[PDB]
Amino acid sequence: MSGVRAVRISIESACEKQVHEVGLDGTETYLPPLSMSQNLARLAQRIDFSQ
Amino acid sequence: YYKFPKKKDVEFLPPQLPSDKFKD
Amino acid sequence: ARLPSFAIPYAIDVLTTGSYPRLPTCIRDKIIPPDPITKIEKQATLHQLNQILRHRLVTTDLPPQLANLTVANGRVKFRVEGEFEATLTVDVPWRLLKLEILVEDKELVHSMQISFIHQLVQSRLFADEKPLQD
Amino acid sequence: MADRLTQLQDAVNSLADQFCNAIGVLQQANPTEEYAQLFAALIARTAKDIDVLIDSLPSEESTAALQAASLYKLEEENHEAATCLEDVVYRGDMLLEKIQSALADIAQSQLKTR
Amino acid sequence: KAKRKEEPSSIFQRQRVDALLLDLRQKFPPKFVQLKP
Amino acid sequence: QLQKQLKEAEQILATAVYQAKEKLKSIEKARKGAISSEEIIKYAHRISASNAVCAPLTWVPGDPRRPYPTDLEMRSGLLGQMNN
Amino acid sequence: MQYIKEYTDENIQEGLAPKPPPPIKDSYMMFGNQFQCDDLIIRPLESQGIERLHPMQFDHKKELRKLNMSILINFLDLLDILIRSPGSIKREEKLEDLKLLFVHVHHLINEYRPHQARETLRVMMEVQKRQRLETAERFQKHLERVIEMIQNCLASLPDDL
Amino acid sequence: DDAGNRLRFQLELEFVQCLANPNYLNFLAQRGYFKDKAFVNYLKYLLYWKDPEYAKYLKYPQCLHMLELLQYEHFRKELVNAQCAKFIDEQQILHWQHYSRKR
Repeated sequence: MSGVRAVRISIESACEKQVHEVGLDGTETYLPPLSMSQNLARLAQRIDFSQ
Repeated sequence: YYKFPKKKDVEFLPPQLPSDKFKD
Repeated sequence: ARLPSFAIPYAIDVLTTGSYPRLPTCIRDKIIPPDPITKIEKQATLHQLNQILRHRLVTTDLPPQLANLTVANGRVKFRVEGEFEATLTVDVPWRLLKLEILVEDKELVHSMQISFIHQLVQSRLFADEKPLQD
Repeated sequence: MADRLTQLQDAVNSLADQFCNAIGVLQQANPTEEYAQLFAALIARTAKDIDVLIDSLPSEESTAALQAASLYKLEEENHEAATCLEDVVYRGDMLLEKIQSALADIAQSQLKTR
Repeated sequence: KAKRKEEPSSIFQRQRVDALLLDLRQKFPPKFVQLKP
Repeated sequence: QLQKQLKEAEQILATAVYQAKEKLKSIEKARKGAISSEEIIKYAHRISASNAVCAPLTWVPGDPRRPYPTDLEMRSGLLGQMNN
Repeated sequence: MQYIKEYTDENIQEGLAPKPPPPIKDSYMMFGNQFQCDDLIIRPLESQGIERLHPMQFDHKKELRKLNMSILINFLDLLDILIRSPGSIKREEKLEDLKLLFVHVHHLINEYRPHQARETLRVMMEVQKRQRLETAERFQKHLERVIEMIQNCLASLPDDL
Repeated sequence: DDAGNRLRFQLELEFVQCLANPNYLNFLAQRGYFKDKAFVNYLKYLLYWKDPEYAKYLKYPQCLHMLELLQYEHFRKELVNAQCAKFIDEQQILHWQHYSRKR
């Protein structure tokens, strides 16, 4: 190691839903349900053009 | 506004307008 | 002579994911009211949102013409014939307060006391009896 | 665990604990029998862990050079297959969007014209 | 709080609209809300 | 009836296309930024020894460590006296 | 005494006047436990740096037997020194040598398991990517079949009506 | 000579780790971190210490997170009180056990 012959392989681990929800001194859980159907039209914003 | 928008009650009329500027 | 710590989760995280996903990312949220999402993503997603809105409108059985039907680009044209009022969106939700009625030959247009009409519209929409007809 | 490094560290810790217990017993009546039984069980567990790390874990043979080459080739092939699948999915999504738009237009026209 | 708030020149006269406004919850019954989704 | 069938099919296809686009974006992000395993292993060995990145070799029940590296290295080490 | 003043004043300029890309830090430093210089291992191997006694076989059983014999010899020497006379200090040297050998064995085990773990992770990622591609192809085929069936039904309905 | 190999890691990485450590969070808003105009600009002009363009000497991580989140005038304005700083410290201290109780 440390400069040995390397191979540029692709590492694709599991990163769907990590510990994202904020916890209070332990006892945490996940909340990501991936509701794409509900998130299709859910972006609360201003219809008035400001960009 | 957002908040809760639970303003039910009744009324739903009144006027909420102002132009008092003609000696009246 | 201390054995080497593996930490399979942390190792796999720091291996390719060069960020801090496996940790509390609510630093700027718990002590600041920052924008969680939909910062600039709405710009490109607006086309798909309008497409989905038009698709759901077309799919939903609209009422009769009654000389009050209208359809154009941008959004759902409520009504523009004659002096009818205009509105648009913003199951399926039902938004309002996009435009108002039109008149001419003043005497100086009506002020914002029209919220009464908006209040009744919101009440009738949240009643979910028959939004299109009323 | 079910890993090479974790099992190796566990076996090394077990061997170190067995060696420390043997050294303590050598350089220090039911308690003596209990200590002897504990030492025998520790020696048996250390022997089993050594056999496991020698058999299950990869030995000095079967290097990973050809394995890494095959992994790179398979990664390139999987990337090509994923690109083709994404192109096909984009084509299908565009076709479905156009069909839905045409259907909605036809429906609106038939409704307004009756 | 100085530029504008509700309405400056928002004159009565046709406020009469008010008068008719006083017809409408009456022409038709407000629906219950109690839903701040 | 045909429009309802086509709408269901289009919703299924849109969900599949969204999943495929997410997968393609993840693959493109993984292929955009990547280095040889040498530097990765070096950084892993440099960050796994001490309690800088995660739980070091001195792990016990309820580690009193923090998200910061330490206190002695920051009070008198090269972390708190970089200029003074 | 912890604030960006010198760097923030040297970089307080517009255009290309600012600092260029940071090159390889190949000078004195104290980042973590090393000097922040690449191609520098922290521990040496068992066959390089000191006398090499084990052959090129590197058998697990042979190495374990050799370590057990060394530990037994160290314990016997310590017991003999404790029994006869404490004028022998070879016990501490043998213990330090055993500790260094254990450190080297742990480093070699960590170096050997990393390559196999990376190969297994790459195989698992390739399998996951193939499964995702198969699922996407099946979903695309299902969508195409549904579209074909919808079109056939629409064409058949227009004939009967 | 000195602009090349005397400040890339001597006063850049150490200073970034000091200004970004949770211990010296409230111990740095006294000398001037975000109040100066040319402070955040010069910091962003030298934010190439942990990106994918200088991955050859990546030893001090979390450098860009400071200039990204704290120097955005949102989090640095607040959290100056005692209760808010204590809550932030309590919420960030539990992030050091993401490998044991993450299930």
